[PDB]
Amino acid sequence: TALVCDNGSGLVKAGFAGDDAPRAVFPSIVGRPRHQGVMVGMGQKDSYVGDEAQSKRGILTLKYPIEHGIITNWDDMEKIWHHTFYNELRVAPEEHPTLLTEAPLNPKANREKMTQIMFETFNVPAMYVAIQAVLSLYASGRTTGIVLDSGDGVTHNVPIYEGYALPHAIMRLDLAGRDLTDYLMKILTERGYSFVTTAEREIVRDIKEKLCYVALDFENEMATAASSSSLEKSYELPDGQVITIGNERFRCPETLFQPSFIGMESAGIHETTYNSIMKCDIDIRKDLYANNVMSGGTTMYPGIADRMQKEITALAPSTMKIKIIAPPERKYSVWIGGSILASLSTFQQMWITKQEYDEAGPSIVHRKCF
Amino acid sequence: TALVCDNGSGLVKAGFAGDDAPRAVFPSIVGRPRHQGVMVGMGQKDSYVGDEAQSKRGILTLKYPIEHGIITNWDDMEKIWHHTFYNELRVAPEEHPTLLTEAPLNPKANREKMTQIMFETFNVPAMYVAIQAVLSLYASGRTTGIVLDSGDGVTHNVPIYEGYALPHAIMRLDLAGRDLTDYLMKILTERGYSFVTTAEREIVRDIKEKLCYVALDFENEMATAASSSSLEKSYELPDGQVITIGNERFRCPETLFQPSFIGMESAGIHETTYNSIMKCDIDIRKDLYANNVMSGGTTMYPGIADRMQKEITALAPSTMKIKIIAPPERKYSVWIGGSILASLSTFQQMWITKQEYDEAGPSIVHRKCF
Amino acid sequence: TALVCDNGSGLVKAGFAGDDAPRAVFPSIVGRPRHQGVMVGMGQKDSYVGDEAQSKRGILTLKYPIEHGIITNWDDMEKIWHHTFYNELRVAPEEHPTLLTEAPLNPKANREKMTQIMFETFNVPAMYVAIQAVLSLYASGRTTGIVLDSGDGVTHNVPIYEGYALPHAIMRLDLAGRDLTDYLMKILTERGYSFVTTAEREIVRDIKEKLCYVALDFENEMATAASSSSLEKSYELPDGQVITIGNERFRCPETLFQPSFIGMESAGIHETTYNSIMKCDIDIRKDLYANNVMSGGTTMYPGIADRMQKEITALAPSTMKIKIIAPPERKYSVWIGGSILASLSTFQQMWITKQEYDEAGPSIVHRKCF
Amino acid sequence: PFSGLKFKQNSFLSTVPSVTNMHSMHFDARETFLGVIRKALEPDTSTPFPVRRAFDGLRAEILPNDTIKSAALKAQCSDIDKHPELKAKMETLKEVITHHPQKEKLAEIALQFAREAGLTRLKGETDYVLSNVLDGLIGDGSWRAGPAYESYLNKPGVDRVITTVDGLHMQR
Amino acid sequence: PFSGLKFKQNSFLSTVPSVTNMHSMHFDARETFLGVIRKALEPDTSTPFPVRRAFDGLRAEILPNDTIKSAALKAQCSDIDKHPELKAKMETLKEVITHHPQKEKLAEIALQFAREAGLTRLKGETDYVLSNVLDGLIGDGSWRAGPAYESYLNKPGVDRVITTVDGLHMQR
Ligand SMILES: Nc1ncnc2c1ncn2[C@@H]1O[C@H](COP(=O)(O)OP(=O)(O)O)[C@@H](O)[C@H]1O
Ligand SMILES: Nc1ncnc2c1ncn2[C@@H]1O[C@H](COP(=O)(O)OP(=O)(O)O)[C@@H](O)[C@H]1O
Ligand SMILES: Nc1ncnc2c1ncn2[C@@H]1O[C@H](COP(=O)(O)OP(=O)(O)O)[C@@H](O)[C@H]1O
Ligand SMILES: [Mg+2]
Ligand SMILES: [Mg+2]
Ligand SMILES: [Mg+2]
Repeated sequence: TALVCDNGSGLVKAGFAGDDAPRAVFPSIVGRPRHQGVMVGMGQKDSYVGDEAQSKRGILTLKYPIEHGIITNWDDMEKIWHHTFYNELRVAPEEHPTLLTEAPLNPKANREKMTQIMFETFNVPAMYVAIQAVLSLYASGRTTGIVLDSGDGVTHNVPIYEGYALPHAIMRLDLAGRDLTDYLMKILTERGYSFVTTAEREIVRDIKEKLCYVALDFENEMATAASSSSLEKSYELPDGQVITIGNERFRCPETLFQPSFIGMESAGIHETTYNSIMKCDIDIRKDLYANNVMSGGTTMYPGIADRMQKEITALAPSTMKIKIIAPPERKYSVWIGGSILASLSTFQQMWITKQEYDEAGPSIVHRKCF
Repeated sequence: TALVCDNGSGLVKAGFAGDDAPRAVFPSIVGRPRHQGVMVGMGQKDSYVGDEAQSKRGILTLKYPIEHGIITNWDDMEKIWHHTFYNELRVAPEEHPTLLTEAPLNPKANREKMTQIMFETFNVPAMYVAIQAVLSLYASGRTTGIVLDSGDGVTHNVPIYEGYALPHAIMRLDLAGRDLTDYLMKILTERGYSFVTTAEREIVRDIKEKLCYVALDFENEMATAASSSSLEKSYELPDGQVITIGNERFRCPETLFQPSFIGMESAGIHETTYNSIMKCDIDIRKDLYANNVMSGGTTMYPGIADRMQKEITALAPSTMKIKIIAPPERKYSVWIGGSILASLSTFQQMWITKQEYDEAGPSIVHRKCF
Repeated sequence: TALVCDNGSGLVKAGFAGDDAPRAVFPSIVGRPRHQGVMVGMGQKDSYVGDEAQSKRGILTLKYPIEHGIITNWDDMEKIWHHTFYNELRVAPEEHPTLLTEAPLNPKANREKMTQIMFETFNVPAMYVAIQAVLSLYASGRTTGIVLDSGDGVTHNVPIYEGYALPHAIMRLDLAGRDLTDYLMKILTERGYSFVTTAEREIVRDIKEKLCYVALDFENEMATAASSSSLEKSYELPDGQVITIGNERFRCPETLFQPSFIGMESAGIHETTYNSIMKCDIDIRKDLYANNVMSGGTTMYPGIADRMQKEITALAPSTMKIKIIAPPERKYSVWIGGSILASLSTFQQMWITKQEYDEAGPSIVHRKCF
Repeated sequence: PFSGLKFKQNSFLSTVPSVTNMHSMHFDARETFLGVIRKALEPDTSTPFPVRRAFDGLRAEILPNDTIKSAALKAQCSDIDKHPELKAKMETLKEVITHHPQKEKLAEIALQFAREAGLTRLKGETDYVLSNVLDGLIGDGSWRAGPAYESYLNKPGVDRVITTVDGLHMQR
Repeated sequence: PFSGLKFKQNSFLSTVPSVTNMHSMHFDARETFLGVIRKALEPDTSTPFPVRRAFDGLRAEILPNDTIKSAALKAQCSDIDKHPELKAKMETLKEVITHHPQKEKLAEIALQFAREAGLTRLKGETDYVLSNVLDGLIGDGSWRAGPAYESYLNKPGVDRVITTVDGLHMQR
């Protein structure tokens, strides 16, 4: 059976094709010790990966090998793939075809080097690099729709109709979960909670996931926070200290719809989706309006689907039927689609094989992969 | 003396009739501050026009009031025209009749509004709205020929024979420099370069104008770029970073001949020119073949004329003599023609006057102007 | 006339708008008597503020009401402000608008309580809270520049282009004086000198201001200190004992460029300034690479400007012209800017008045001040 | 009054300033917001020409581009009791606004302007033209009670938590 | 050999460990430093692919990220005379290092590794690979005897301190 590794800016989702869920979901991090040790027999490992890095983060400097969907540290990404194959899946990668995923409009070198590492360093019999939005539509089971994929690094729209992608209508926005984490760190300083430094980004990410939500009406929510104090919620740090967060619960995700508040000129995710649909042929827009598929962790905010429905409705003509599809498992939909795709009989001829690789080199990935 | 204002999508070319070149050539942009505050006395000016907006680019959001030869923001277009009259030409418009231009097959409200503003806002004594391809033919000295005009917003060709236009043979493609600019920043992401802001779009436009060229044979140029580094050119960004581009140099202009690059179904400019000629009477085609005249910035790519010569020669019968006329003053041919037209003694009776406007209103423009 | 800027962690700087320097500095200190009281005449007051708290440091427990830019003791702070008005400026605060300062990204309660004390317990007619880096740029005569302010509790970067701040590019490190001072007394221990809390911390601070300097090349300076005696210098304690200090006097401010000396994970002040740039628009960075404005007491180390010049010249494209602006009155630039700002006629509408305060309450400060 | 008047939807979204610029210490909230509403009230070209000319006169008079004209109208409306024509024009335009197909989005923009740029800081003393526009968008007039604000100090749930860096230079 | 080889500016800065960690009991200075150099020598994607593929292979052989290969190369370099190709390849790699656009920062990092982590503790007996890399960064080779460590025992200025350093002992 084939392996499906959805690398992701923030998480590795890895598993075997045909399964309904990935076996291993761990942070896409490599941590290096900051301090002096200092005992004999302690700290002979120079680095920690994944869950081990997260557990020991107190004395580690954490670094994401992938940023904005682009692998920026290939040495540390090789560690994460070795950890995925050998420690998490416990498979010999020489035996399994490996399906990888990446965002659209990535640098071409990103997928060439992915191919090279898989064939040369890990010696996989074959591999494939798929587009995450296409995998998400596979997971949904639709053949039509515009996927809004928002993970930790990248938010991208891919409109698909009858199985045909309209690549000129693909929108990419380098504003995703990690950007929201940084903004939450910034607005948490308005109260006394000055993380202000790289130690606790991982824990304010947890505050973000636990407490943040999307306000259906931003002005109403702001007035409610200013007046009532019923929106206040508390969070307990690992130290046991309790922080209270009020309107920051919905101001942090509001950045998705107002890329300002972080100095970005781009339109919000609602208007990007609408712009994507309006770049499509007039005759497919109605089916796109009714098949807005959301995937990725950054679409897991409470109320984001309802906010998207209201926002796209306000942009589209009134006779159109806007429908947001937000499966409960949309956090793994990209991996689910990869599992579906990799297990299809018709896909078995699409794999890039080792023979084709060493005959053509890494540039083979551009021919055989979208 | 009469003012000539070639109000293109990208640039304003304005000046006085009878001069050989426009006096004021500045971007057709209004920029507004998108950042905050924060010093007393340093923000009272909202909105910047033209060159000043381009210089303060880094703190502004830039917006073109004209898109695809159509004025979409009439408040900003008034600012552009007020800047042209009072700040760039330093004239009182009520003392000067004004000749301005537009692309053929524009919405008719576009002429009516620009007539309204000129008579009611600027109190111009008289005005006229000419077709840009006709003005280009004036500038070429000819009275026969098929002009291919391609600027920032739209590319159109107008076949003229012995001074007679064949309007049923006018062609329009909403594919011009701005579409090529957008495509280049799309394919620049392949090399890891991300340009997303309006300012960065301006710098990408600068890269296009300096480094892009039309390949005589696209496939051979792709093979050359793939096999060697001979076609790579470097470019220094305003912050000192240096980007290098290879086949993007000619893949961007290739969109003119292969509009499917940006998802358009339309035929290339070569095929559009041939289709325009074939829509003409069989008797005039021979003269049109020999008098293909280029105008506009988008025809300033190196090798564009040679490529057009080759492409049209492949479509026409072998016994025809295809000649592309590409004056070095291509970029201003439209303004030059309008300067010629407005100074001809036989044109002084074709002006729309304030009195005719009063009697008839804005619709006088449809009767008096082609 | 108006009273002008200060909220300094280490020093108060009070004076009148329009003057070229503060009329009274005195340290931001409140000392409480310890281990005394037997004699009837040896001090009746339970606390001493600023000057004469330094004099009595031997019998007092000195503590700063402001730590890392945030005022944490509102009882002692009101004493310092009361001392500032009545004992140093010899003025009645109820008849002078008062301009105060704040580091960016401070807790918002800090500003709200500052404006509350001014209006309620000092009954000022009007007030204002400015950002210290903005005032530094005012003092420098620039409308453009990235100002690296660093006092006794906070070092922060504010990039401003044309009076427009880019708030998303504000950087703040809680690493300034009072961490170099605390590191220095840790580092003096290995030489043989202890310097336990408070009064001896003030002593250590005094020796830092006199003997510390930034090595242009740290490794070479360390080698020189190891192989020579030329870098050794001596300092005389209040009780007459003389201490000799060698490499400790450039390792102490080396913490600014290598914060891991004190266990911090953040990047050095050179990298943080560079990171503040590169978050600004690419079209602004060249102007910011020049106009690198120094401010605050912690920028007064000899050779810090030249080391920042060197460090930022690295990390930057070689074509960029790095220029560090370090005026001799660095230490008072913030106050100088406040005096300039509070004197401008155009600023006289920007004051928050008692009228606005009692209509809106403390929160008015947020919608009136950057 | 105006039948067959249509607007291009979303035409005004490009005109909305960034929230950060709304905080500028010299941001002209009244002129910028009136500019947004003016752009939103631009008749669609599909509107019949006699209606377009008719309404364009109304919005050009009430929402002129020129600052001199806008300041002239601002003064004349300060004593609106002596300008029954302006009363009628403003009432006609308020009726157009309240029927605008995208009034809900316009209200959100008006609320953002008040929240962020201090558009309605004058509360009940907001000038006549601006008040009618805000009344057209906000029918009940609740905007006259200025935006509710957070008031961070003395909050029940805020205490001095010490983070990894705050602990390095703590004090007591 | 490698015409047009280009590197990403500052790519290696995140690879530099904390100075505190450099003092760790089981800190492996050599592998950590060669990792920094390996990251610094990662070719920029601007580099043409045929050049990129050629140098990528060179640094794979001489600066492998795999620990098993690094040790195997180290043992294989004990008899560097018996590997003419390896001697020449490190000569080619050494030439690339000395032409690195950020050689000054790499050497400054190399010196920090020496002073803090004892990278050059073996002085002249340093491994062939590590020594030739250090030579590339520091041409004169002074690093073999440059790590001048300060000494505190028996140096001038040492004396007892009391009173204003607490420890009051006026009974002596
Ligand atoms: N329940 C949740 N609510 C809000 N955000 C979430 C939630 N779960 C995950 N996220 C965010 O989604 C991101 C991870 O999403 P994921 O789809 O794994 O992205 P990637 O594919 O890049 O790993 C994280 O930055 C995290 O903060
Ligand atoms: N030397 C050049 N090479 C390629 N393209 C150019 C050159 N100069 C201008 N252009 C393109 O032409 C456009 C402007 O042409 P112009 O005739 O001024 O159009 P308009 O009349 O609409 O202003 C710009 O979008 C620019 O990208
Ligand atoms: N020449 C100097 N050398 C070293 N440190 C200095 C020097 N002058 C002032 N300082 C330090 O700078 C700090 C004062 O800077 P300042 O801008 O007043 O900070 P604040 O605004 O917090 O009072 C003090 O802690 C002082 O020790
Ligand atoms: Mg994902
Ligand atoms: Mg033109
Ligand atoms: Mg200060």
